[PDB]
Amino acid sequence: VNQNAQALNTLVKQLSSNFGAISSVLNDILSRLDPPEAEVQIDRLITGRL
Amino acid sequence: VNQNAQALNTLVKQLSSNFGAISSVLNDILSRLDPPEAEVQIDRLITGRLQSLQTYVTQQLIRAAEIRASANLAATKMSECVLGQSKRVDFCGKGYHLM
Amino acid sequence: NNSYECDIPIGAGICASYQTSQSIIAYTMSLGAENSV
Amino acid sequence: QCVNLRTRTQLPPAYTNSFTRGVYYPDKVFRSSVLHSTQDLFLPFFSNVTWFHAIKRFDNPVLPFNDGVYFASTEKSNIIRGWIFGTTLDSKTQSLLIVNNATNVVIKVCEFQFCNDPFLGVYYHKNNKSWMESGVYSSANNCTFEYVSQPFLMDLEGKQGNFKNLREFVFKNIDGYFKIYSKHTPINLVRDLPQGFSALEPLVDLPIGINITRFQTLLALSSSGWTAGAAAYYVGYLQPRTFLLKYNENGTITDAVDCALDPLSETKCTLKSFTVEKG
Amino acid sequence: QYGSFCTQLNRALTGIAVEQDKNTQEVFAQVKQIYKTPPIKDFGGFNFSQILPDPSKPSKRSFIEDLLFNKVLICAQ
Amino acid sequence: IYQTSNFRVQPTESIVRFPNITNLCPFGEVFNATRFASVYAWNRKRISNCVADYSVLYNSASFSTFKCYGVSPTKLNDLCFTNVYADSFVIRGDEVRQIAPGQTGKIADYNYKLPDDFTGCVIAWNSNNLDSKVGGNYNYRYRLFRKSNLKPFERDISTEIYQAGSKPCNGVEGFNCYFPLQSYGFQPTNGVGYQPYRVVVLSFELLHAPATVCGPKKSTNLVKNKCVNFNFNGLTGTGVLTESNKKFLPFQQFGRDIADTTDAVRDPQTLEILDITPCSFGGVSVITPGTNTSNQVAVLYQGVNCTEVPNVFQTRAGCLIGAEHV
Ligand SMILES: *[C@@H]1O[C@H](CO)[C@@H](O[C@@H]2O[C@H](CO)[C@@H](O)[C@H](O)[C@H]2NC(C)=O)[C@H](O)[C@H]1NC(C)=O
Ligand SMILES: *[C@@H]1O[C@H](CO)[C@@H](O)[C@H](O)[C@H]1NC(C)=O
Ligand SMILES: *[C@@H]1O[C@H](CO)[C@@H](O)[C@H](O)[C@H]1NC(C)=O
Ligand SMILES: *[C@@H]1O[C@H](CO)[C@@H](O)[C@H](O)[C@H]1NC(C)=O
Ligand SMILES: *[C@@H]1O[C@H](CO)[C@@H](O)[C@H](O)[C@H]1NC(C)=O
Ligand SMILES: *[C@@H]1O[C@H](CO)[C@@H](O)[C@H](O)[C@H]1NC(C)=O
Ligand SMILES: *[C@@H]1O[C@H](CO)[C@@H](O)[C@H](O)[C@H]1NC(C)=O
Ligand SMILES: *[C@@H]1O[C@H](CO)[C@@H](O)[C@H](O)[C@H]1NC(C)=O
Ligand SMILES: *[C@@H]1O[C@H](CO)[C@@H](O)[C@H](O)[C@H]1NC(C)=O
Ligand SMILES: *[C@@H]1O[C@H](CO)[C@@H](O)[C@H](O)[C@H]1NC(C)=O
Ligand SMILES: *[C@@H]1O[C@H](CO)[C@@H](O)[C@H](O)[C@H]1NC(C)=O
Repeated sequence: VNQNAQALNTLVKQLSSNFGAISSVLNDILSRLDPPEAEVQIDRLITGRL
Repeated sequence: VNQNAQALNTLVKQLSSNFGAISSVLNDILSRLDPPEAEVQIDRLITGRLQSLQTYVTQQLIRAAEIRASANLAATKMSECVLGQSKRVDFCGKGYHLM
Repeated sequence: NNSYECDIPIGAGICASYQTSQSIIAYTMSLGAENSV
Repeated sequence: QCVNLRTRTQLPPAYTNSFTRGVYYPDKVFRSSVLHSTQDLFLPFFSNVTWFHAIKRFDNPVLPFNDGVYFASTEKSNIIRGWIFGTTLDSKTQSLLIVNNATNVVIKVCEFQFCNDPFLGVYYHKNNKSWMESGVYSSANNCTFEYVSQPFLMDLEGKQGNFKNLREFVFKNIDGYFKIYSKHTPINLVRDLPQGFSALEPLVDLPIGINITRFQTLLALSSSGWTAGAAAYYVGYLQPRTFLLKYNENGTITDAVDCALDPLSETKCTLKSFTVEKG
Repeated sequence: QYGSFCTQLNRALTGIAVEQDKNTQEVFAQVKQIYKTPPIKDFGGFNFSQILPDPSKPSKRSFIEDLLFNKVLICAQ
Repeated sequence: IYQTSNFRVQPTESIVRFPNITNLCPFGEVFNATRFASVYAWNRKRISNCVADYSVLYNSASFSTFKCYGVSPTKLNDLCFTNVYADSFVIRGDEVRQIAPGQTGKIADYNYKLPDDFTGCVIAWNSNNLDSKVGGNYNYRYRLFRKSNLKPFERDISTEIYQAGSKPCNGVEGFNCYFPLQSYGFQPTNGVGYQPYRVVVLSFELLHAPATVCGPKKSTNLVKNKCVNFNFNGLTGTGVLTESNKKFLPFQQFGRDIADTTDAVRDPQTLEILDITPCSFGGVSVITPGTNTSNQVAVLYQGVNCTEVPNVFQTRAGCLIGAEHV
């Protein structure tokens, strides 16, 4: 059990890393920058989470 | 033993590839470019080395999980052939087992 | 046309070896010896 | 300022198998007791060569230049004394002139005016052990680079039974640079190209950056009438290929193996080993 | 900036090492204590002077064990 | 037992040994040249066997535009160069943005190109005061047309008449034929961008040969058996320098010798085959009983002699401190 419980936590914290981007919230970056220079930031988060 | 040596040798040969960067030495690129645009080159090396290290770890995981089965089989054979006589055909030798 | 135990497997039941001058010869595999009961 | 020569032994070119010649150190860096595979310009194993003689028999043709050249020369008293490199050889393009002067090798980068049959004129019509050389060269108005070499001296006379003089030079003109690699070693065989393996240490590199597509050799040469011993030289053409070199613990190239010659060589290049198990 | 990967890698490698140690411990240590053969051996005419331990050795290996050990950079990595 | 906070030994001092200084590189006469030739007849110069200080040039405001691509100019004085390739010419200002590699243009493709991996630095400076002619500096010519765009760093000087069609060109001028050269219009009345501009470019290679062009050296000594920072000829590293029995040829430097690392290497100013060895490192571990029971712990240094680290008992796996052997 514990070992399995050691995995999920290490996944959830991954949702709080810059991954080379400027932030860690999709809503914030979406509402702080226009799209055409926002795909170039969202792609890094997509790659890291994949 | 040969497989274990080959894995490490292939892992260590990876430290001499451009990976799309302009060189293969961190000290050289650090001492040849200003830090405003050094990350744009260092990140490629970081990504490549992460990929290689993850592949090596996965291979080691699979091979160790395989060898666990051989360890268990050896344990069973030692507990059956040695400390007694086993009637399973073609387990403890080819024929009629004695000891 | 003969039959021998396989040394270097090629595939589809055909495999080769080195034998007598000396050359590499390929042939159909032999399923061991044969006998009746 | 020259006299044309046509007293030559007109024969079709001869051919010989270049067994294991044309391997040299690739880079300036040093390794030891390792195996290294690299691709570059080299002379493939078991290849034909162009054979010329020198004694009547004064073989002085003009050969095309491309992708560098490999020059081998067996002789006594080193009758060959110079090389000329260029494109048009008419004082219309930069030309390279190498002469092993009695002191050292002299290098001349000049838009020099060659004649039809230029040679290193030696006034040795009468055999009186007189090597007086008052020979003169043509116009050399346009010059760019000049170099003087180390004064290395080699034997200029002798009639030894076994051909003690044997030179192997490799000339590579790439990326605006001219690399000359040299080796000399005695041989006790009379005519056959030596069987075995020999390394090739680099000699010199010159940044020149000119265009050359043709060359000719020069030797100690009245125009008609000479008395010199037998000598032979072979010319070979290079080719871009890939070699696997086996270094040693002492830093010397022990052996080399091709990666495109034969299937067994291909397997050796794949496995990075000198021995292959059955399979 | 990449977060927590090396914790995962080190945990995996440590788990592998501990598993190997456990395997080696489990395969061999099947007996609670240690026995010893008597100095005088009369096994009904049988001969065992090739697999039993030989005292005349820096280690406690046997003849066949030594033969097996014979049949099978270091610091650059 | 727990494995945390891997241990390593920090360096102490630095050695900046460099070969002997020779003289000052005469780049000033290039930068203060009397006359500059045409674009197709660019001034090509090789600078070697001297010592150059580019800090003065960088701090000098005499130039106008200055783009370094392969290297950051600020630390330009901390790198040794094998050779210096200086190419100089004069171009129209409006076309100056053809200097960079990967650009598209007339001079940028027909008669002057740069390699993709170019590492040199480009300087462009207006010289309308002295290069412009009141009657027009028409001495500068260029190739308006070229049959095939030339590879980077090759000179085309042919005077062939243009051949824009399959029909043959007869005489001095034929069908679809034009003069190979066209003069540049440079006058004092020319506006901004039409004025002449002196453009120079510097190229160099890295580590392929023992370099000869450097800057300040401050060579100190050759101390041994110390974790020091070596910067002999550009390669910056940390480790200890010892004496090795390894043999070099009279022209061998920078031995790799295993996979990719700079092994035993010679030194400048002398001829000794020194050897480089990395500093000691290891993974420390902590062994503790139940923290509910007590609080004393013990520390194990793995696979490293602890005759130096800042009731010890050195073992095979390493050495253990905080506990006593029984
Ligand atoms: C088991 O067999 C071995 C092999 O013959 C015996 O060892 C020999 O013993 C004799 C008499 O002591 C010696 O002369 C030989 O030199 C021994 N052979 C070797 C290879 O050392 C051994 O004694 C036998 N075990 C018994 C009889 O208990
Ligand atoms: C035996 O071998 C020969 C040689 O190829 C072949 O021609 C012949 O057909 C073979 N015979 C049989 C029965 O396979
Ligand atoms: C060398 O030349 C001869 C005749 O010119 C020819 O017969 C021979 O095949 C050539 N060698 C090779 C390897 O082709
Ligand atoms: C060339 O050799 C001659 C003959 O030994 C010698 O006098 C002369 O100094 C050498 N060098 C030059 C440049 O002529
Ligand atoms: C070199 O000269 C030859 C003959 O003149 C010519 O065909 C070739 O294009 C030239 N190459 C270069 C790079 O100048
Ligand atoms: C390497 O060189 C040393 C000294 O020149 C010599 O003693 C040794 O024999 C050489 N190694 C081999 C394998 O010949
Ligand atoms: C070269 O010119 C610059 C400015 O154009 C000047 O500062 C410098 O003193 C000049 N040097 C020489 C040697 O004329
Ligand atoms: C370097 O210069 C010093 C003193 O100026 C001298 O002692 C030494 O021999 C020189 N070494 C070289 C290689 O020039
Ligand atoms: C610590 O150990 C003592 C000894 O049995 C026990 O009484 C106590 O409950 C333990 N405390 C904890 C927090 O485990
Ligand atoms: C390391 O420790 C061992 C055992 O005390 C000793 O033999 C050896 O000389 C030591 N080496 C160093 C470099 O301290
Ligand atoms: C353990 O035994 C050895 C051998 O006599 C002795 O030297 C050592 O002092 C002993 N250790 C202790 C803690 O008494």
